Amino acid sequence: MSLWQLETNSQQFLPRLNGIIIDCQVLGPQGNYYSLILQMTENNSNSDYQFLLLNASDLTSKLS
Amino acid sequence: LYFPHISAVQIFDFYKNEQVNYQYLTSGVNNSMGKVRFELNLQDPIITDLKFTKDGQWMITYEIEYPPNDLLSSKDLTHILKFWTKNDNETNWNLKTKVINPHGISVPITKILPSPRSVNNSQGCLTA
Amino acid sequence: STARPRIITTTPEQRYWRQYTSAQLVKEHNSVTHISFNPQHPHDFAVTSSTRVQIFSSRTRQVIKTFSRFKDVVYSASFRSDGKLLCAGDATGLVSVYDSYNPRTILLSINASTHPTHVTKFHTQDNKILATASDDRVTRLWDISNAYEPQLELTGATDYVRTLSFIPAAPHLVATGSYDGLIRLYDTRSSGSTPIYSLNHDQPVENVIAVSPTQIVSCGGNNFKVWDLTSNKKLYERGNFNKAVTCLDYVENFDSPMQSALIASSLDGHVKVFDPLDNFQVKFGWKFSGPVLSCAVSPSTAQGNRHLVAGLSSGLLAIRTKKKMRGSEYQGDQEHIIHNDKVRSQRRMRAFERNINQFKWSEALDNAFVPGMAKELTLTVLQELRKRGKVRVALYGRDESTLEPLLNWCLKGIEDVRSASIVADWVAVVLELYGNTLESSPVLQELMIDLKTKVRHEIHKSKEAQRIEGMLQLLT
Amino acid sequence: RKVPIYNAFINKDLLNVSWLQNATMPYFKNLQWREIPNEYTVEISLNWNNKNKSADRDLHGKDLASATNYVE
Amino acid sequence: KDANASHPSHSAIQSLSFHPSKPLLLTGGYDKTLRIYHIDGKTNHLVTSLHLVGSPIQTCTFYTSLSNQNQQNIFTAGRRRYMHSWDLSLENLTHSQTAKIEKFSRLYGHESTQRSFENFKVAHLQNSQTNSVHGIVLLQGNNGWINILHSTSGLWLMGCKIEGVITDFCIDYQPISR
Amino acid sequence: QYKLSVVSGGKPALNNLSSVTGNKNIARLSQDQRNYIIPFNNQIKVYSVETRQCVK
RNA sequence: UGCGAAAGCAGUUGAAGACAAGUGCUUGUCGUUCGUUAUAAAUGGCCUCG
Repeated sequence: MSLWQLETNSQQFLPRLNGIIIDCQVLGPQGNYYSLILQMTENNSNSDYQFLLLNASDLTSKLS
Repeated sequence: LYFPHISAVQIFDFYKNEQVNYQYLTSGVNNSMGKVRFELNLQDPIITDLKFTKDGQWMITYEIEYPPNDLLSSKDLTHILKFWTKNDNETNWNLKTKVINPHGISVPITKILPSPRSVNNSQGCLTA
Repeated sequence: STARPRIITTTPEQRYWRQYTSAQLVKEHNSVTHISFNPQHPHDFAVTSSTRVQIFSSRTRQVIKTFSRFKDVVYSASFRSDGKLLCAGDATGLVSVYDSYNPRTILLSINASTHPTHVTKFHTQDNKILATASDDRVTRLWDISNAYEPQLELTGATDYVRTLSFIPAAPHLVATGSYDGLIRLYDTRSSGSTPIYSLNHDQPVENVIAVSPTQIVSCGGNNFKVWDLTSNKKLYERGNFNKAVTCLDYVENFDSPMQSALIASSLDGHVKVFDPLDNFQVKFGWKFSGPVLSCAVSPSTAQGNRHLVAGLSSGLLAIRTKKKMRGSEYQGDQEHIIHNDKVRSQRRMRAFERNINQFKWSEALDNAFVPGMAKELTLTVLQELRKRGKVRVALYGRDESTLEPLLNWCLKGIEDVRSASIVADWVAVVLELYGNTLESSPVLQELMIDLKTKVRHEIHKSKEAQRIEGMLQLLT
Repeated sequence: RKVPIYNAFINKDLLNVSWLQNATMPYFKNLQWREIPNEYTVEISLNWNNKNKSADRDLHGKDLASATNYVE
Repeated sequence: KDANASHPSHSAIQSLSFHPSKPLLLTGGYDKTLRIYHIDGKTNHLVTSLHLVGSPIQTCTFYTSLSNQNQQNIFTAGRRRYMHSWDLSLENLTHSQTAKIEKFSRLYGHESTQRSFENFKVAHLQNSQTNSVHGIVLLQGNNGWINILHSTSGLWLMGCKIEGVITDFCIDYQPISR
Repeated sequence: QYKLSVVSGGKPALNNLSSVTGNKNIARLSQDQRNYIIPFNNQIKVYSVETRQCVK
């Protein structure tokens, strides 16, 4: 997951997530949390969705 | 309840209806990097059979490693057997033994049966 | 997010004995006959050589005391249980008792006999009584208080007695082994001077040791046998040795994975370790320049670096040793809540591992073939790149100048069974990927000509191996 | 550590004991003094050298959502 | 009466801060402990303590959100490349057995300008186009650089540069209208 | 004697519509922002964010 | 694509519509349909907390 800083075109990264990112959102009055949907494309038989709520402060999984 | 996901095992507690763990049980490009483009054609090791002894303290896992395409050794699958053990208090299985190409080379382990409690106090298994 | 996985690149009993790495060879004037360890800290060990006895510091591994009063050759340096007192024998037959670390004063001197006194040992449970063995074939039992007559005079050996042992937990029992091949057990409680029973070794007895209260190991001739007194028969016997075994020592309850170890000298330059639990079976051995006459290991309670000492007839002494802002330090003992988040840094990664993590496929291959690179480690990086699916990618931007390092290793790796299959894959791609550059480069051409000769040689070996494999089936 | 009592109430058979936790926060407990022994010491769990556990981390600091890696 | 008499500190008192509304005093130092005392002037008992292993405290301060009065928070920093935030909202301060602590350690590409979080201050920024008001964490850089971060999310908002070595800074508010 | 009954849950629900992108997630965070509501294919789970457990 | 063992044994990869480009004709494409078991290439590589 890449946060592009548009002022300077920089970017912050959160790598090695559990699956490919289908959806991203900034969820809060002050952007406290990031809500992500992960896919886990390894399993071709089924689509394995996972909802991940990350704390924007330290990018730790607040709720998986 | 143990689900053999591809190259990983999902431990899921159906009483609470919550996942309790997700563990990688094989080598390979599993979370080292995100595969993109032709890297996405690679197949990680597949956990085919996963079984517990009657005592429940040992876990036997059978894996198939697929070679990359476009090589001379692109057709010689590698069959692996692994014996994992874990104390009840902790949640992470620790690998104790690893057997590469059991039964010979390129011969699958089609069946696995943990032994009954009578023989070796459930610390044996059969592979066929 | 998860931490990035790290790239994945004998017996425990052998691994313990492999820790005696540091080796020192000291030269003595004559054959070192006997070696003894002080039971007490610092556990200095004494070596008998020529006309002197030298005590070596455990930590310093150098001589700290020398007892040169002896006129003729010395035959023993055993300490007492307390370690204050050491006794020594002499060819003249005089037994001299000195205070340990005070060579000048001679606390007690006893004339055991006119013939040589080869063995002098302090009785383990009782400090006052000292045993002496002489070529007179009488193993007299002396007491420090009574220096004019022995307390008891054991007799009945028709040949030289050169081995005295005291059985733990049986202070009344005394064991003697003569060159008759007979090991005799005596009881001091009775009148004595006549064995309780005799054990036949069939070969001259060089050293008798009581490993445990009920088991005695007697090493004589080319074999050592363990005898149980309750059964009065040898339980087990080991004859792996070639020359005649000379000396034997036992240590128990030390920090090794093996609780107990039994070392036996060979007179062939071999001293090998035996564990009493596994039927006295071999686990380790060392080879020396010449025959070994004495072997010793530091006691169980060494309290520091362990020592292995071997004595050679040339006078060489071999030692192997197993070495053993005013508020910054508050640590929050009185506080309600302690919060810890510090995470130790991961173990330092090599150049090849860093390149793979950073997706530098070509540079990772280069780090594989560098001078002074382990062959096993070079195999992993090659296997990793194949597993990642990056073999052609690692070989795209290359020419003859940077292709030869890979081919050089392939020329050597093809011989190895482990790397034979890997070499085939990489060599297949480079030929399929650099066919045209091959024609216009002469140096590359010879790199294949020798490769074709070598790969042909492997084909002959594998065909040959199949043939021995075929006939081996016929035998079974 | 002993926590002093600054007030108490006793009605028929129950006794209400009051003490201060933190600085000035009053806490209360009701006990039946009739059944209490002659000398009785109430035991209370107060923060003292409490290791701080974050709900989003396990004992070793690995994030809960993260998957366990493979180690031989 | 002295504030630290009830529970003495094991180092110099590097920073002091009163709570904006409640009668509390916060202390910090190289002891690595955030001791909070209930200043009444006669007893001054200690409300709570939090030892931060390996995190010397050069400066600590309370923070109360200007819009959401229920939000209370403590920021502490030292000669380290990270900052700690301690949420005291609801019952976290006293009742909770555990402390809700977050570490700010990401500068979003501006690591070179910042060597240490030790010198920082907290202010209020009103996002005019939306009229929303939030807190900002101000830091001192290596070369005249002042790095400004979002107090809650920790995002890098903007940076200010002056010529010469930055020695100190302060914040002033100018009301415009209602 | 025997009887059949569903016990555990199923996959989380998504707005599986091809055109809509960025609005696939349907879960919502309470106004007090103390718990997250997630619809499943067979139930609706309310998780407390602070304790990371399914309160309801 | 079917079967099977992993080796292999058999069998497929058609038609229409629309758009673009070049010169009614040619080629290529399809977030278009019907039917059959049925190279890539926008300089673009994964965080910090010792």
